[PDB]
Amino acid sequence: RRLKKVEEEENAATLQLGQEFQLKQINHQGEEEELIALNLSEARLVIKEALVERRRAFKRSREKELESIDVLLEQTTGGNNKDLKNTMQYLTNFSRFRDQETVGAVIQLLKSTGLHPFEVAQLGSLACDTADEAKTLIPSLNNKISDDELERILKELSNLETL
Amino acid sequence: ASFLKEAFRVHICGICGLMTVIAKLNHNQFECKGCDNKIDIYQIHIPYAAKLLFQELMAMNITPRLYTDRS
Amino acid sequence: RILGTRALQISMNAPVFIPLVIRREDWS
Amino acid sequence: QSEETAELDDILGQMTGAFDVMIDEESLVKYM
Amino acid sequence: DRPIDDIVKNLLKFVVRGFYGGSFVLVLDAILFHSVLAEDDLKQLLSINKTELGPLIARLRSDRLISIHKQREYPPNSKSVERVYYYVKYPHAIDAIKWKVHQVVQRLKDDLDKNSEPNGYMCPICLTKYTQLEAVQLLNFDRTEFLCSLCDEPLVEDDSGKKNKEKQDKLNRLMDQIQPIIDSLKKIDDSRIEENTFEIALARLIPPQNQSHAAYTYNPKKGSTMFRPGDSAP
Amino acid sequence: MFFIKDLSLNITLHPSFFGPRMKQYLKTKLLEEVEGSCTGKFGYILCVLDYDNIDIQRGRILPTDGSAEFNVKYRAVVFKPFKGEVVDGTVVSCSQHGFEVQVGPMKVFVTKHLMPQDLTFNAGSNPPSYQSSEDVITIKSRIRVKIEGCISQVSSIHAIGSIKEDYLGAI
Amino acid sequence: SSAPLRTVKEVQFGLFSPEEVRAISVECPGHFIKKVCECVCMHCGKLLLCKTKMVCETDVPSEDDPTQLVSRGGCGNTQPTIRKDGLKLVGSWKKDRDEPELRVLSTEEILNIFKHISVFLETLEHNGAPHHAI
Ligand SMILES: [Zn+2]
Ligand SMILES: [Zn+2]
Ligand SMILES: [Zn+2]
Repeated sequence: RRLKKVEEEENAATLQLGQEFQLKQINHQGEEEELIALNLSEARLVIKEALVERRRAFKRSREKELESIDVLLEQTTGGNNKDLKNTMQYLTNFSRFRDQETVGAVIQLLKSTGLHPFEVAQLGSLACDTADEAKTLIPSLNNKISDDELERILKELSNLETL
Repeated sequence: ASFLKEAFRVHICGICGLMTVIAKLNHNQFECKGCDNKIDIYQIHIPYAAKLLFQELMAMNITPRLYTDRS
Repeated sequence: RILGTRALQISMNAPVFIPLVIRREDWS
Repeated sequence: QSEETAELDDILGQMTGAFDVMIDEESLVKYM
Repeated sequence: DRPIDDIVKNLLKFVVRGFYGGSFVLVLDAILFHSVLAEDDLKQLLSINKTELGPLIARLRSDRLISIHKQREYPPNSKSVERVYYYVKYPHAIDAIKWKVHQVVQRLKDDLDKNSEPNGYMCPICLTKYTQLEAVQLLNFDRTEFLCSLCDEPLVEDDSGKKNKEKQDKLNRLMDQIQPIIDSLKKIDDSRIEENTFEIALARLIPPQNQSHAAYTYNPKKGSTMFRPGDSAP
Repeated sequence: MFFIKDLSLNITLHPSFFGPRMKQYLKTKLLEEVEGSCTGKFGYILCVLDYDNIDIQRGRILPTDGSAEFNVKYRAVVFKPFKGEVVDGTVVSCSQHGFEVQVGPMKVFVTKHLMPQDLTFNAGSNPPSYQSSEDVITIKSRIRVKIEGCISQVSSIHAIGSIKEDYLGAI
Repeated sequence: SSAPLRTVKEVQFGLFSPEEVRAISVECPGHFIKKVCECVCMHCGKLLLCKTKMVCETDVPSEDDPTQLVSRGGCGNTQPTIRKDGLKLVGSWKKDRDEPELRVLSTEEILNIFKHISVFLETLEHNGAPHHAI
C-alpha cells in the first residue's frame, strides 16, 4: 500500500537532507549508525588514505601537493576518472587543515557542541570570522548554538588553521 | 521454460506501476509526471500484446500496477 | 537448465575447464 | 533461436523456472 | 424587519452589481424585493424572454446566490403542472461569497509571489516553456545560450520581469474595492443567521401580480418520507 | 557535501570472465562503473573505501543472457549537493546568461537574475567578466555560491547558484 | 536505456482516482453502485446495520440492557427500494401513511453519498437548458 505522498523538499537550511541521508543509517552489517558528513579537509585525507592503500595493493601484487595527488590518481585509478581528478584538485585548493593532526583537533573541537553532522561539516569547511557570517551562511545554526560559544569556536578554529 | 519464453521494453515508475515514464533516451532522462520522481524507474521486457492489455485496462479506469518487488 | 546455461556460456567465449549451483537450499 | 533453448496478483513474457541457476566462486577457483 | 436581513441583502446587492453584469442585478433584486418568486412571474416583472432569463438564472445558481424549488400544482381549471420558484438561501450565498473572495485574493497573492520569482525561459519555435533549473541542463558545449531539446534553437528570455509592481497595484486596487464585502462579512459572523426555506421565505411574500397562475403555497404531501438533496435546512 | 555512504550495486559479468580471477574482474568493474559516475539518488561517487573488503554475494545466471548478476556491497565517499548549502568554487565559464562555478565534480550556474544588480556583464574585456565597482568576477576567480535549486536525474545532477545574499561572492 | 532491468513480480489491480488521471495525463510506450447504495444510507452514507433495512435507525436498542435505547450516529431517513431502470438508479420510498414516491437518483447525489462513506452538456447548462433539456 505505497503510492504518492507529500515529501519534504531536500533543503539544507531546514536540515531535510532527504530519505537516504537521514540521521541514522542502517549499514551493510545491519547495525544502526549515524550519518557520516565530512568537511573538505577530512574528505581529502579519507580519499587520499584510500588511494594509497589501493596503490599499495597494486604494487605489492601546496603546489607540489596538486602534482603528487594527480600522478597518484592516474596510477591507482582506472579510466573515466575525470570527476575524481577535479575533486582532489578542488579539495587541495579549498582545504584549511592540511595536517592529519589539525583535522583530528577540529573534529574534537566541534564535537562538543553536539550539532547535526551536516552543520559541523559546514562549520569546518567554510571560513567564518564573525558569528553572523556562520549564522547566515548556515541558517540551521540559528538559535541552536549561542553566539558566545560560536564566537570562541570560530576563534579557536582559526587558531589551529595552517598554511 | 526457456523455449516457452522464446517483445517490448517499457519503463515503469517505482511508486506507481503504470507505464507512464516519459523516457528521453537521447538525453538519458526519465520522468513520471504526477509522481514527481526521476530516480525510481525500472524497465521491463513484456510482450507488445501485454502492453496493449495494460493500456486497454487503463482505458477502463483499471490500474494494473506492475511492481518489480514483492510486498 | 544447466545444460543450456553452460552451452550459452561456452558459445559466448567462456573458458572451459560446470561451476554452477542450483538454487532449488543451494547445491553444486 | 537461442543457445539456451484492488486485488494483488503475482502473459508478462516471463519464465526450469522451478529452480534457479547460480554461479559458484568456491568451485571456479578449484577447477583451474 | 431585522437588522440581520438588511445587512445580508446589502452584501448580496453589492456583489451582484459589481462582480456581475446588468441583467443579474434585475433578476436577484426582484427575488430579494419579493419572497420565493415563480419563473413566470419573474419574466413578467422584468419583461425578458425565457432565452434571456435562462442564462442569468443558471449563472446565479452556479454561484449558489439563488435556490430553486420545484413542486406540483393542481388547479381545478387546468391539468396539473410543475412550477419553478426562485429564492435566496443566505447561508449558501454568504458562504459562496466568502470562499470566492478568499480565492480571488489568494490567486492574486500567489500570482504576485510567482511573479517575484525568476522568470523561466521559453522556446519560440515550439512554445514550450522551461524553468531556470530545467534550462540549466540544456547548456551547449560553447555555453552561450540554452538550446531547446526538441528544436535545437536558442532559448529566449520570458517576460514578466517588469510586472513586479503592476501586480502589487492590482492587489491594492482589489482590497480597496472589495472592502465593503469584508466589512459586511465581519458583522454577519458576529451574529447568527437562520437558514431559509421555500416555506420560510413565503412568510415575507409581496405578490408580484393580482391573478398570478402560480399558487404561492407550500402543501407538502402527507406522510411522504421521500427526501430530495438539499430539500431541508437545520 | 561529502558523505561516507554504504551503497549497493548489481553488476553483470559476461561469461568470458568465469575463471579463478572472477572476483578480481568484479572489483575492476566496480572501480570502472562506480567511481566517477553520477547518481541522482546518492550524488557523485568519488572513491570506493575498503577495496580489499568488498563483499560479493553469490551470482545468479540470467536465463537468456548467460551473464552472472552479482550484488556488490561497498563503502564509497559521495558528494550530494543540497539547496540552501553554501559552497566554494572557481569560475570556469562565463557568458551573458551567467558564470559557472566548479564545486568539486559539480558545476553551479549563477543566473543573471540571481546575481546582484551592481554586477554588470562586459564582453569587450578578454575574457568576458562581471564587473562591480568593488570587485570583478572572471575565469579562475574563487566565488562562494549558495545552491538555490538542484535537479537530480538518474544519471546526472545540475544546480543553480545565487550570490544575492550578503557574505556571498568573491572570496 | 539507463534504467535497471527488472522482472515484474506483482500486479496490483485497482481504480484510477480523478487526481491520478489528470496528473498521469500528458520505442515510445504511449501517453495517456446498486449493491452499495442499498448498504449505506442515501443521506448520511453510514452503514444501516443491509438491503432489508429501510431505516437509518438513529437510535438502536442497547446490547447490554434491553428497553434502554442508545443514540447512534444516524439521520432516521427511511431508505428507498433502489431499482435499476435502464442505466439510471431509481429509488422508491414507502410512505408511512398510496403509490410510493419515485425519483431518479442523480449521479451527483450518489457521488456525494459515496464520498461520505467512512490506497488503491457544458454549453447547455452554461445558459438556459431547462431541467428537461439537462
Ligand atoms: Zn509514477
Ligand atoms: Zn523548442
Ligand atoms: Zn442515515
